[PDB]
Order: sequence, then structure tokens, then C-alpha cells
Amino acid sequence: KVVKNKAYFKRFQVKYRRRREGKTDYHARRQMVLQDKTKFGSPKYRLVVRITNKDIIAQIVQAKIVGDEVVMAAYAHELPAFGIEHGLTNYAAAYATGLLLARRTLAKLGIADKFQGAKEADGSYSAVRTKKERFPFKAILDVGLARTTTGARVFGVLKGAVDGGMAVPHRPNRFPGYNKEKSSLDAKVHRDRIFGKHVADYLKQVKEEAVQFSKYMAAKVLPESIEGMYKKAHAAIRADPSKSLPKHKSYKTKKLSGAEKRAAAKAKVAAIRERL
Amino acid sequence: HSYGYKSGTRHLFAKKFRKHGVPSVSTILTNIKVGDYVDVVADSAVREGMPHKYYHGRTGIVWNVTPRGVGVIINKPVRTRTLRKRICVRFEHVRKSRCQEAFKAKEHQFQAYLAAKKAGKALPPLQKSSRLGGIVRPKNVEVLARRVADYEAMVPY
Amino acid sequence: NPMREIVVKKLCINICVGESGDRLTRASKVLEQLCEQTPVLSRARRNEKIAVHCTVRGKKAEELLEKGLKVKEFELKSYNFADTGSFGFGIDEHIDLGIKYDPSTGIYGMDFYVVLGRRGERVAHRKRKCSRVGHSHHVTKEEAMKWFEKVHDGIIFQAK
RNA sequence: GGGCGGCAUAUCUGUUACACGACAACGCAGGUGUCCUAAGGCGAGCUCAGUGGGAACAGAUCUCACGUAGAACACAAGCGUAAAAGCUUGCUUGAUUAACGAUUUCCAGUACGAAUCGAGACUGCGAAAGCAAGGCCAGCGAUCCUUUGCGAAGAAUA
RNA sequence: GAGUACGACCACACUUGAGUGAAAACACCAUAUCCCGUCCGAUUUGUGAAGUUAAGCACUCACAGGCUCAGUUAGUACUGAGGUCAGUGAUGACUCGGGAACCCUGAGUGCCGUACUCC
RNA sequence: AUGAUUAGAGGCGACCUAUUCUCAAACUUUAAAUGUGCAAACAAACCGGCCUUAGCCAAC
Ligand SMILES: [K+]
Ligand SMILES: [Mg+2]
Ligand SMILES: [Mg+2]
Ligand SMILES: [Mg+2]
Ligand SMILES: [Mg+2]
Ligand SMILES: [Mg+2]
Ligand SMILES: [Mg+2]
Ligand SMILES: [Mg+2]
Ligand SMILES: [Mg+2]
Ligand SMILES: [Mg+2]
Repeated sequence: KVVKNKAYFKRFQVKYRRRREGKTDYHARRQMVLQDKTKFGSPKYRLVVRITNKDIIAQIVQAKIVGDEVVMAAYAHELPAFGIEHGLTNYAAAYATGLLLARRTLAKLGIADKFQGAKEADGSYSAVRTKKERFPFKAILDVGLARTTTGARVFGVLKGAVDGGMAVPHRPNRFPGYNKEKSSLDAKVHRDRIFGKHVADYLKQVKEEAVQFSKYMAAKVLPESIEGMYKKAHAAIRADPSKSLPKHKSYKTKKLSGAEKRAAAKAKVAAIRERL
Repeated sequence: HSYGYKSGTRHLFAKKFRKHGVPSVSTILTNIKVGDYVDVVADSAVREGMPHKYYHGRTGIVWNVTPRGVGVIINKPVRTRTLRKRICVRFEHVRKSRCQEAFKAKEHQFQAYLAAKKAGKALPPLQKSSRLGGIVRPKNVEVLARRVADYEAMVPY
Repeated sequence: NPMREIVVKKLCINICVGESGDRLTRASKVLEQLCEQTPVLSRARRNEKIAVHCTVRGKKAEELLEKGLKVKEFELKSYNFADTGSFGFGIDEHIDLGIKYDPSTGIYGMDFYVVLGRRGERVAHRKRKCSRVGHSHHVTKEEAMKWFEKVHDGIIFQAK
């Protein structure tokens, strides 16, 4: 009647560490790192996007046997250095993070000033140029375990990188403003989401009352300059991509020795024997 | 009675205890090029491009590489002669062979010794055989004999 | 600690009618009118619908269960509680709950089941980094009975 | 012995079978001449058999917890599989064509059946990397004869 | 001395009970006009920052269960080569070589990369 | 673990909990001895220029 006998643990096989922790999809990882054998291990890169509760992380990663190697990273908590200092999670923040990552990567590789990308965000789909005139840098999108739905911040980061200048293959089936029944993309809604018009409308509605937007209302942020702030942030990111925020006591508990543990057990058994 | 493709493979195409699962990422990232030595070991969890049971455990030479497959040349004795068979398998059923690890180490050591001699460095000392004679100074000496207790402790009842 | 306060997670209303047809449709309409949301039909296990159920949570659920307690006279047996930390009870003649009887649908019974819990139960139901909740953080039968006594009237004791 | 009986007459799984491969008996225990527009292809979301505590009729359904597969994959058996290869659902026709490419099994290194790695066309699903030219592995057929499909209309002073 | 993201090996990393947690993170958390999806904003999606270490997470402990490496079992079981060997036989020992397994008993309870950040 | 199989004990007639006696060509965690594939520098392998490619890679 007890299922967890000794035989259960004798015959139990554990899963991979990251599968137990619940952070890696290994089927997807195998298919993403798979490459044609005739290429003999040519470099291949994935742009990995991870959205936490209060920040979003975008990385350019190449796989390796010893361990993955990170080429360039960008975080949303550096946007205040480039301008906007509120939200840091919405769609506009995602777009800014993607653009910053693309600019940093191109500058690091030295191919910058040859692939300037798109200057002004129009929210329109343009097919990426790939082998399948010098070709752009290419990476494939990695969303992990996030559910892919229309109008998602992972795809916002994707659009940011594409407008920055990287060549990430995609279709406009998941951008904000795509009508499935009509198979068309409306650029107006996409631009509004990229520049945070919905955030401004919500802020105005909340301010027209009598917790939400607490720090927003505490600051003097008026819901009529967010688009200008985001445009200035785009300009600053484009101008100076390599910028960031301005700049061992021990606590570990020592583990007992085996001899000490045995001595403690012997003392305890002597104590109970005496008490008996 | 029956002579099918996978007859008599109940224990051959099976996973070891507590070692089930699909191939890992190290297999996917391994590079194979024409002219390498590989071992053909079937992975029972793939079931695609599996070699025939005869070739399980043989070592050969790669002669062709495709997007997902490898071509290997394997010796097979038939009657009075040896045939060179060409088999096509998926990349998950092969692994790099270490059959020349000792020979490659031998060549590298010779090159290092040659460089040191030309540079006039100090060569390492030569090992001596253990099969030579010498004086033995014993530390503990015991008498070897059969005792009465040896026989009494051989009747478990 | 404020985070350990016990709150009502959800309330499930179930009506197992049997067969399939006019009675099932009428029961579904009655349940929809009572719960102010669309119910869901459940089939057997062998493919015919046999029951209609609905789940309610939030302010609507808190406002509800008051009629159930009033019908039950705010009294329940001890064995109605469960080791998990949830409980429930049956009810007959929903006209007692006061749904303004109409000749189109007759009288129907129902079963209410209320499930309680604390904050932080999400870690056992999220997709990413899914884990298990702590045994101390779990809800005990004694704690559930104490909560029921503190928020409502008393409970009788029995064996079966 | 032959006859009567039975197929050991083409063929699949476990064992006989002696830790590469090969190996007989009218040896043992069992299968095959079918079935499927979905039970094929792909994406996504879920977790099965069972057990325990609870909820009117109710001694069918609802809820929580445990649950390494003890379920399921058309059929015999073996192997394999858990954010799947199982269940549900959405869209589809890679079950098409495929320049006489190469190879495995039987083996005389002949054919047939089955299978593996490919190049070209047009596609399906998917954000994408990718996956798919049936349902992995049994389910099938020479000469002669009969019968069907492609050598569309247009243009060359050849 | 720590944290987060991506990882390789895939229990010395698992399972059950307890205790502790500086900073910054991570996380619980608040909410539903818009993007999106459900019987249910539960899951998922969008928008935030009033609270908390209660839970997840990390570390430590248990004459804990498993797991890993050794010893013993034991030159025992078994086995390649040999005899005009013993024995009615079953079988056995001997000669030149190879050589296990369970129980039982000791020790241990992850390690190694890339990038960014906090003491 | 799967499939057989004798008895007693504790919790509590039944069941669970550890045991206990005996086993499997179509049962197995572990696992020999005899085997079996490859390699052991002369059309090869090793170390630094150059030429070509309509191959790979953002490029070299
Ligand atoms: K056979
Ligand atoms: Mg996926
Ligand atoms: Mg054999
Ligand atoms: Mg799936
Ligand atoms: Mg041919
Ligand atoms: Mg053929
Ligand atoms: Mg093709
Ligand atoms: Mg014919
Ligand atoms: Mg014509
Ligand atoms: Mg122990």
C-alpha cells in the first residue's frame, strides 16, 4: 500500500538537472542546435529572449560542448542610462532592448556602418535576406518555454533586433495588429504599441480617477510626452550603443566532519542509554 | 521459420539499466569528416537509419557525409574472401573511435624528443627493467603452512 | 505573517442529472442563470453527457455560499471536512436558494464544494520552474475547521 | 515405410542457440494474404494505469494529493517512448513527382519482397530552428498475351 | 563569499523530515482599457510596484532511505588446455592458466564553462 | 522489477509492515573463462609557403 518502498528508489531514474528545475525544453534545444553535418561545425547563433518579473534579458549565444558562449548581452535595467526610466518591461522597453543588443553586436563585430537597419520604426514587415551583395548577420530566435501568442514581448524584442539590423528569419503572423481572418498586418497598431500609445491611454484613464502607476504619478510624468521620450531613447541608443549605468566577507556555514558526526551520535546514544 | 531484418535482437537493441533516453547534445555537436575512424553502435531509441545487427560493434572508415547521414566502409568475411561493405546510417549511430590514440601519442613523443635533442636540452632518464636481480632485505617474515583450523572451517552446516 | 492568511480559492457547483436531453438542457440553463456564467457539460466514461458543472472564484464566489450556509442553517458535520483542507455540502430544491421558480424548469438539486488555500500556491501550477509547495504552508483540517468557526457558526461532530 | 492426418511448401516475433555473426528436427509458445482520408503529415496544449481523503439523490459525475509508466501506440511478440512516439485539438494531402544516384537484408554477393543515405520540382505545418516523399520493423508476384496513361495547340525555309 | 541568464556531464545532483538566509537579484504579489485566451485573468496574455521571506530558491543537520567509490565474501562459484586419472555410476579431485556475484562492512553527498551584477 | 512459492511475527478475520523456506528455455540489477572488430610510419602519417573552387560561414 506504500508506493515509496526501497525498490522504488532502487529503480528510479532521474531526469536532467534543468528538466527537474523546469527551465529547458530539450527537444527544442536539440532541434535548435542541430546543423547540417556537411557544414563541419560552422558558427551558428541564437538570440535568446527571457522575460523576468522586473527585467528582460536578450543574449546572442553559440553552443559548445564545454558550455554555451555568450557573444553580447543587453538588459532592460540599462535603459535609464539611455533615457526612459519607467516601466522597463512593456513592449517599448522590449523594442529598445532589442535595438540596443543589435547595435552592440554589430559594433562588436565591426560590420557596423554597413548595415544601418531601419532609421524610423514604421512597424511594417520586410522579408529578411538569407542564403536560403554582402549578407547580414544572422541568428535564430529562442523563446524557451514562453507561449507564443499574437502581440508578445518576445516578438517585440525580435522586431527591435530586426530594425536594428540583424537578419532574424520570421513572418508577421505574431506582431500586434495582424488580422488572422484577413491575413494582413496593420502597421498603425504596431507603431502605436512600439511607441507606447496604449500605455499613455491607460495612464490618462487612471489619472482621471477621483496603486497602479504609483511611481508614475509620484513623478511628474505626463501622458503626452512618452512618444517623444521613446524617440529620443532610440536616437541615443543609435548614437552611443556602448554605454551603461555609472559605476570578500564570508557567510558560508562549515559542514561538520564525519568524525564529529559519529562522536555526536555516540554521545547521544550514551545519553539515552544512561537515561534508560 | 522466420528470418526477418531484426530477428534475435531482444538483448542487442536494448538500453542499459537506468540509462534510457534519446541522444544528448554532445552527439549532435560532434564533427565527422571523410577519412575518420568510427565505431558503429546502434542507438535503440532512434529507430531511423539503424544499421543491421551484424554491423553493431564494428569499426570502419568514413567515405561519405550527407546532411544527416554517414557512409562507412566495413570489412565482412564471406567464404574465402573479405568484402568491403558500404553502409548508410544516421549520424546518431556512430561515434569517434580511439583505436589510434596510442599510435598518435607515440608520434608526438618522438617529435618532442627530436626537438629537445636539436636544442641541446636534457633528455629524461631511461627506465630500467624490473626483471633484474638484487639484494632483498625482508621486513616481515612468516611461516606458510596448513593448520588444523583450515579443515574445520570448511564444513558449513 | 500576513502571507499565511487563509482565503477561499474556489467554489464548484455540480449537478449530475443522468441521461441526456430536455432535463440536462433545463438544468444547464438553471445553473447558468444561478452562476451568471456559462456552465460546462461533462460526459461519462460511454460518451453521453451526464452532468453540468461550473467553477466560481473571487467576489462573486464570496458573495455566494451565503445562500448555501443559510439553507444549511450554518451547521455542518465534522466528517464533511477533508484532510486536504476543503469541504462541501449538498442542497435540494434550489427554489429554497430563491431562483424565482418558473414552470419551464422544475426543481433541481446541486452539490457545492469549496476549496481553500493560502497565497503562493501558484508555484505548483505555473509552467516555468514548476515545483512543490511546503508541507508547513499546506492547510490542515484543524485549521480549516478553526477558520470556519471564526468566520461563521459552529459545526457538529459525528463518526460516518 | 506407404496410406489417413498435418503443412514443418512463401513468410514474422520469443526460445531451442553454446555473451560477434551463422546453426536442425512432423522441436516448444504464437502470428500473416488484412485494416486505416485518418488510425497518414505538422504545430500547440495536456499526462496516463491506479491509490487515498472529501461532495444530496448516488450504495454515473465534481475536487485535492500521490503516482518512473505498473497505461497506450489496428493486429502476434520483442524493443522504444513522459513539457512524448501517449490523449485532445487546429490546419492540411510528403500515401504526389522524384533526371536508369548509391546501399542494406536473402545471397550465387542474381532476382523479387521489405528497408536505409541522397540530388532536383511543387507543397503542407510552424514565429523559427526544423519535420514530412505513408501507418519503422510480416501484409506479397517473371516471359508471352490483354488492357490504360504521356508524345497539349502554336511557331522553324528547315 | 554570493546572485541571474544560457549550459556540458546527468542522483556524490534524488526522496523524507527539521533549522538558517547580509547586500543585490529571483520570487510570491496588485490589476484587467487595450494585444491575447479560457466555464473561471485559475493556467496564459497585457499593465504595474502597496506589502513578505510565509512558500519557491540557496545553505546546514539526521547512529535517515537511496546513490557513488573501496574492503570482505574469495582464489570460493565458474571456466580454456591434459591424463591407458579415481569411481558401477552420479560425479570428483589433480596438473599448466584465467577468475565472478549477492548479503555484510568502511568513506562520501556534485563538479566544470561563458556573460552581467552584489559584497 | 516480472512470474511462481512455505511459515511464523507486529500493527490490526481481512488486510498493511518488515522478515522467512524454495525456483525460472520463452525472468533479471551484476557478470566471467573461451571469443569477436580496429590500429601499431615507405601510393600513408607529421611540420610550414603558394595555386584553384560556381563548397561552408556576416566575412576570412
Ligand atoms: K530463429
Ligand atoms: Mg515548442
Ligand atoms: Mg549469437
Ligand atoms: Mg508537442
Ligand atoms: Mg541504378
Ligand atoms: Mg524492389
Ligand atoms: Mg526534396
Ligand atoms: Mg503484374
Ligand atoms: Mg504538340
Ligand atoms: Mg545512509
